[PDB]
Order: sequence, then structure tokens, then C-alpha cells
Amino acid sequence: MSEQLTDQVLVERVQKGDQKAFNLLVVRYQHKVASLVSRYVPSGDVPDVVQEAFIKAYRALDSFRGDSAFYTWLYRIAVNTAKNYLVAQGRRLELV
DNA sequence: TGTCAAA
Repeated sequence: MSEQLTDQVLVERVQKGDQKAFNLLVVRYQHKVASLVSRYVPSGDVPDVVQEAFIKAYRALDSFRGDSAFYTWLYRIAVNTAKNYLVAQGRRLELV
């Protein structure tokens, strides 16, 4: 009957191996995830932590189960990417 | 390592 380009069709399109479909999925959340990670890193590291959050999701989205909306899963990766960055530099005297 | 309520 009818269809809309929600995150539901766009996430399934990336599981079909379409990388360009993921680029539109990045543009969809790039401003919303930058507002989430800015809560854990200064503005000078936001664009670098956001770009690492989408690349980690790109190769882990093939394991997405759809147990919740796509942003619920993106939110957990984005906060953990920004928090894993704070311990990647805080271990400078805990690993050597 | 993964990350899955609704945001």
C-alpha cells in the first residue's frame, strides 16, 4: 500500500551491504549523537568521537537484533564510545 | 567484547 524511509528500512538496507544507505543514516543522527557525546568530551573531541561511534556501529549493525528502536541502540554505543575514549587516555599510567 | 525501552 504505502511505505516511508524510516530507520527501519534504512537499517535493513545496510544489512544488504549498501554502504551509501549507511551514509544517509549517519547524516540522520550526526547532530543528535554529537549532542550526546558532548556530555562526556569537550567540543574539540566531539567530531572525532562521533565518527568513531558510527564506524563502530557500521561493523556491528550486522549484529543488530531490532530488540528496540535504532536510536536506543545507537545511544548505548555513542555513550560507551565517548567513555571508552576517556579511559583510553586515563590509562597512560595504568598500563606502563 | 557489546552496546537493543523509550530518547
